[PDB]
Amino acid sequence: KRSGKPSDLPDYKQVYLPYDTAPTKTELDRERRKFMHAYSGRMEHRKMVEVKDVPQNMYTYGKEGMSIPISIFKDQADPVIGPEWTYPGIFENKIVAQHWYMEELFDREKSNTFESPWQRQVLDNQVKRRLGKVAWRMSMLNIKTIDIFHKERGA
Amino acid sequence: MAPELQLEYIPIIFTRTILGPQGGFAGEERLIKREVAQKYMSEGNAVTPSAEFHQGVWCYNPDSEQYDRFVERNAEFLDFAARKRQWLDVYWRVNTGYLLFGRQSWGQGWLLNCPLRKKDIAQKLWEQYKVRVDPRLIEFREKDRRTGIQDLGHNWCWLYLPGAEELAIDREVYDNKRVKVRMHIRKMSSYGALY
Amino acid sequence: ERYYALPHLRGPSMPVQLAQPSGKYPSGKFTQMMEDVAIHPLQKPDARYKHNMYPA
Amino acid sequence: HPGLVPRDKLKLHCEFCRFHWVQDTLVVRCAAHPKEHNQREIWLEPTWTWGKQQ
Amino acid sequence: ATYDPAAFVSDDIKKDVRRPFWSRRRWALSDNFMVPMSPKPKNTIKDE
Amino acid sequence: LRPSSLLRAYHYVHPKTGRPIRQYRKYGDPRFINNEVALIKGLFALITTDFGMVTQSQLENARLAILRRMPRGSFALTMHTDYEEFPVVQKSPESRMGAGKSNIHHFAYKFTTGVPLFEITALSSRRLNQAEAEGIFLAGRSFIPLQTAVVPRGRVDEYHVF
Amino acid sequence: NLNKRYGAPYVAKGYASLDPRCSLDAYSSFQQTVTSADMKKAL
Amino acid sequence: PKTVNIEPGSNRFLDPNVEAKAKDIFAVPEFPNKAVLHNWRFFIKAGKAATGPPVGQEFSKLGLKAMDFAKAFNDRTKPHFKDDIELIVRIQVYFDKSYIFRIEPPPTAWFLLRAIRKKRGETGPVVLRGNYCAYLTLEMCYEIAKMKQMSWGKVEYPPIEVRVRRVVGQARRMGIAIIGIDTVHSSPVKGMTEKQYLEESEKHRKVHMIQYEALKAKELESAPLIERLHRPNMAPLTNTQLEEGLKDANLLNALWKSSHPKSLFTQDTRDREMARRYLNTRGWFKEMTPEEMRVVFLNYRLPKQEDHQRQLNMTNGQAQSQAYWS
Ligand SMILES: [Zn+2]
Repeated sequence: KRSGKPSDLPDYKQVYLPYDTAPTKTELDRERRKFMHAYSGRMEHRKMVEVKDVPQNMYTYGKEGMSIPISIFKDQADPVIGPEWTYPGIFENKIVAQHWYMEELFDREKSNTFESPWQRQVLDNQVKRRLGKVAWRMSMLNIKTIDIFHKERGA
Repeated sequence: MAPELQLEYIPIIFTRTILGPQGGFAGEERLIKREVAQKYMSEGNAVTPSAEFHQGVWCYNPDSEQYDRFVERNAEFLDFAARKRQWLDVYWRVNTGYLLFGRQSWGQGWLLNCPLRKKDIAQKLWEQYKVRVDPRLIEFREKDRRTGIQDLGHNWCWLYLPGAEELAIDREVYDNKRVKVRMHIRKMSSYGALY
Repeated sequence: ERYYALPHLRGPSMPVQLAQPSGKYPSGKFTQMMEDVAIHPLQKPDARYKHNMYPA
Repeated sequence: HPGLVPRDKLKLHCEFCRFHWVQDTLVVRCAAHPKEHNQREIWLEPTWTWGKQQ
Repeated sequence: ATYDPAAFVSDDIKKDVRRPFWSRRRWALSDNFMVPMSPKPKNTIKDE
Repeated sequence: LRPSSLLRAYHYVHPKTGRPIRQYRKYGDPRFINNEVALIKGLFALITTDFGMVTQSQLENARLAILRRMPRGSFALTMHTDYEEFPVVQKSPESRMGAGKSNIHHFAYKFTTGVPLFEITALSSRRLNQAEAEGIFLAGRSFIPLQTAVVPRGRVDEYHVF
Repeated sequence: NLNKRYGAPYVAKGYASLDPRCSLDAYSSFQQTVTSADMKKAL
Repeated sequence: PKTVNIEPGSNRFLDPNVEAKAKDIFAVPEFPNKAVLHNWRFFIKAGKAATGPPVGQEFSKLGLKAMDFAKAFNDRTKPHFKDDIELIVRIQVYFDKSYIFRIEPPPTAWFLLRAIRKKRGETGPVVLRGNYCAYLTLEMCYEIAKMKQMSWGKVEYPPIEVRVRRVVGQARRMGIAIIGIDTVHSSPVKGMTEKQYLEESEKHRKVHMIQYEALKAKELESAPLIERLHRPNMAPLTNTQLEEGLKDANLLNALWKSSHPKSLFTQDTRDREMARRYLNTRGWFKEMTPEEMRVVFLNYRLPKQEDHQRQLNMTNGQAQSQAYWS
């Protein structure tokens, strides 16, 4: 949809650097050279793919002291980013937040070997959805008969 | 040896684990047909029993997909490749076989007038295929649990081969615990029909 | 004459770690309560809009 | 009303499409789309006899 | 080392249950999509 | 003689003459019950639980109908064709106007029990349900002249499909 | 429509009432022992 | 150079300045217990709300001169706002035609395209588009998540670390590959070795837990009295007990009493053992003395701090002390 999209896109205004030792040019494109790829899909169906619009320097990118242009209010500029351990659960989310195939999660539960104590919570919220996709799948059939893939598909 | 007289079947030590009846499994010695076996010794699934292979042989695991798994055939494995063969010989014998009948059928419903008993399948197993089993294992279908088989043409019914878990026997047979014995009821007049 | 006959049992008759998957799509009787399911009347589940909104 | 050749083919297309025992024949009757979505199981006519329709 | 035919071999005369039309949802799940048995014409099994 | 020097098992070709072999009517009779199950590798396949003789035109009309009810980018239908073909109205007085040329040309398969026909095979991590599957095949099954039931991935457990 | 006229001990009968279990118990007695006193009682 | 605040995760909510006027406009004029007729939702700019088809029409379908609301909107939205901040208005029309509307922060999809500088159509899920779009890092989502609170009366809860997994997932669903995950290496730093980077996370990532739990427990102690009640876990019951325990509820009763953390009212030996004599006839749990049940038949949803506070025998000594006073 067109509405609900930003028209003016402010640019990353670096507030203060996160380091005293300049990351010399030589290594910049030596580590960014590693980021132009990012995995996708988490199982045997692991798919290392490409990322368009790669930023140029990631020592400075987001780790600290850069601004993000979600400028909303009148007196609130592009907020600065505090260091990592200043945000709650970040290196804990790194374990939890990701595309989780249930194939990859139920072997972790039936072996009770969770990398994280919240993957027990990203599991329920994932099954509690798929049950809802059924309790809605059926509270509709109490109206009519809805038949999957019975209408034409494609062009 | 001659081009005319060739061994109708030859001895074979399987390296891989073939599903088919002529197939074997890891390391057992089997006399399988010549034409089949000859496209195994080229294929690598089998090797003629040289004195060396009679102790060990490098069988195959689908895990790494190469001939790494050493399966040594001591007297203990030779008590394992016997019960595991003797088992899946009953399997591949009833599954390959198609046991026939001759029965009387008057009336219209193409209904065998004296329908079949689980006695009368173990009887045509031992008669034709010499497969000696317990007729307590033969489970009939749902259509013929009530009245016996009862109808001409092709019927099948399940034979339960129980003791297959310590033989480590799966994926080399179609169903570890069952087999479809396949009847057929070729109606005949009082001349050739019984009962 | 050859007679083929089963070997003697050394382990459990019905395979457990060797069982082939059931073969019919395992949509259990409880994910789509199609039939054969019996529940106590006190413990009726999932009426979040009908009669679990006012649970007892 | 298209005789849905077996009984089992009957499907309730609309919210108002329900089942009815129209004289021993399970049929689907809808107030809306009155004959458009109507279905009637295949069975003997409501008043048959033993020599005419067996 | 005992196999009891009776555990796994079940010969039960099961009642072929009607597709319940009296309830709407269980009529739709029960709709085993093999009602297209209409291709059962005893057609020519060895010719065309 | 009879089958040898096959044309890759579609039909057998006379050894001393490139003509088709012109078999007997009840050759390759489907009236067995096939013992060997099919190890389908698609996500779902359409096996034939009964037996019959099915044309290629009846099998191609079914594909054109299955290919409508199927999500395009995700699943790619897979139709098997390695099976053997068989002739039709072949004999000479048994043809119309001595045109044995235009009657035999049709090629129909003699399918036994439990041969797989199609495959809703996967090209992604996208998944299917039996309800999502039978819904696809319910279009084509109405053309394939014999009885067929869809089976999920892997070895058909013919205890249940029957 | 059998099992209505005849019992369940019809069609569901493994008429092999010979040796589904006894053969096992035969190999059981084989295991334990027989000795002097086991003959002395027979004495 | 200058780290603004060195604390193991104290930057959780906004600045009290911006969080002062955060809820001055994002407030819910309380539901009048009327019967809503329409729950409309719009995108509207900072204060550029018109009487046109976007707003004035749906009122005019009902005969309301929406030339007024737009002013009552701009009576609250024209100041305070950076230019061109498309807000969401939740207009709610009651059976008396009197509306009540909550203004809300922009949709997080609007936030996400800003924080990455991409216009409409540039972003997409990889399975439709084939490429991860603009990068991000978890450090950024934590600030999109601070202007996105479900309850703009209670900005605190759900917590931040639990609603960032929300904005992260919405991002990934748009192709926004963030760096901390999705990639082989995290954000490279000129500070220290990857090990000297991972050894400084293994402490931080766990210091947060005693921070995160305490905030999860302090919220528990304020939850409705029914939310702290006992709900035994069902992971132990195997699916034949779990089904044979649904036909007769008696088992799910005797279970509850059997495995119930010790309280002043459940220190009845006969009561707790009356159950223990019911299960044994049912062949249920028989080798598990009461203790190893409570540690497995506990409400798993309890924060680990209070997961213990109720655990026998931690609640055995003071058990008979706390009672309904009078
Ligand atoms: Zn309708």
